[PDB]
Amino acid sequence: EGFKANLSLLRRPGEKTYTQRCRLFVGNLPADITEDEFKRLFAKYGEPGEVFINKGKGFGFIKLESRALAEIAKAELDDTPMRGRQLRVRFATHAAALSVRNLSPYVSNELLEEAFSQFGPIERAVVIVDDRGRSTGKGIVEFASKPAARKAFERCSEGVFLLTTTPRPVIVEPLEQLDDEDGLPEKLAQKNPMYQKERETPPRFAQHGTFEYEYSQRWKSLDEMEKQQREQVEKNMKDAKDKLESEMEDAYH
Amino acid sequence: LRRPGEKTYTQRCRLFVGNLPADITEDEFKRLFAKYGEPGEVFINKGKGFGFIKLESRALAEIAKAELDDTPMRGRQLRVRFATHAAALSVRNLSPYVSNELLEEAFSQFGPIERAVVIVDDRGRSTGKGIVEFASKPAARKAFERCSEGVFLLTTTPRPVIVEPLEQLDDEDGLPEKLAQKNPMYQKERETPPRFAQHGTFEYEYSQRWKSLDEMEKQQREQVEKNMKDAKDKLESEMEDAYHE
Repeated sequence: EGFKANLSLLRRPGEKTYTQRCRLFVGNLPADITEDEFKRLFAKYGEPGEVFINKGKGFGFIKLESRALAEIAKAELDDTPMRGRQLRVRFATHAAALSVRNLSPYVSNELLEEAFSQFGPIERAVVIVDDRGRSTGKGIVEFASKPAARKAFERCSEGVFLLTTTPRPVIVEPLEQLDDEDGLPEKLAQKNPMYQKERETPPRFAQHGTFEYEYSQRWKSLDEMEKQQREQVEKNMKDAKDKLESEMEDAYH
Repeated sequence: LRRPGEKTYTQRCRLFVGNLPADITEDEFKRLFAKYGEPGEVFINKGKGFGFIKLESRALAEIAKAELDDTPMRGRQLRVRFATHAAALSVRNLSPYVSNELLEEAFSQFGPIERAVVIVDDRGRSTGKGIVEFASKPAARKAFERCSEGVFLLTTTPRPVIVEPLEQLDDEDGLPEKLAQKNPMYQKERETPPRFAQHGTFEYEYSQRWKSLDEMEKQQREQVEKNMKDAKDKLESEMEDAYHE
């Protein structure tokens, strides 16, 4: 296909096609929606991948070839009319992603992928970096399937998985996925009859002498104590970890 | 393409463009983006081979980034990214009844606001955390300084907002192998390949005990949070009593 080859230019070097990162959620679909009509909606974005539709609930999923194509489709189709309803197009939440931590600063995206590839087919692996491009010691591993993610999670929790020379065991947890795009809209927050009551008092600075001020100041102080205490735990445990290493070196000569 | 209630030409509409040829002109840079409507502020550093461009809406900037990134431009592949936001703040201790709109209306006190969002979980419930993006750095700084010094409240319930600079992290480019410094630490770290440590070895025994200490640390941190949640609760009733009249 001519069209397909033209759109294939949007795949990035080393990018795997039709991954979960290429998957779009489409909401507010008509009740009479067919799989062909849904695909016709995405016709301009090349050859479609797996399609899922929940006709009665008015939503579906579609995988496109590359992340770029899915970014274009989302931006072009979101909030467009479809028989009396504005479509809601979002990137689908990843179903098989894991958070990895305790990474050595010398673990790259490629080493992380190559390492986790033993648990099953891998879509992507990324080391989360800061503004200067330095490793945060945290990363994300996205698998093709949920069993492969469970295998990685179960084996890394049970066993000792090491990526570099330094014996730093990778700590593996399911990825906490949060929404900072739609968030908590007022039209939705309004539903609780209590939103009306809390909004009776407008945003403000509390004044010295009031209940609001004394309570809030003491709350901040408790919050500061909480951070100190958390930092102290961290320190105490850093010392315990060091004492462990020293004692381990002596015993294992 | 503009979304309902979306402000135009914000920092969320700003794109970074790297790997530009040395002989690039402001007009050629704009022509590169001509498809994406009327351009906003343009900045170019000709000698360093990069620029910034603001487009009308986030949708337009998303299309431009996706269409122009990794395309050839006289010997090099362009690198198109969303510009890091320079006036964004993390807000916490939010009441579960604070919406994106209330958060924006509240912070609009400190200066012009681009966007404010409450971060929700998979179940659409407030995490008690949010993001506020200002038009300018002085406004973000004002919001940051005032909310640290004073007690800023958004609802009837006296919950002070805690305001911090937004830690901005990269999970798109990450740490590529090609750009890792092959210094001595790298050299030492890369000698041993990825593996599972085996029972009886130093690596295993140490790593297992380290995991155990790490589990204890995590439990202890959770316990601090619980203890302080209890202190915060006793505080609420004490204050309600003290201020009864």
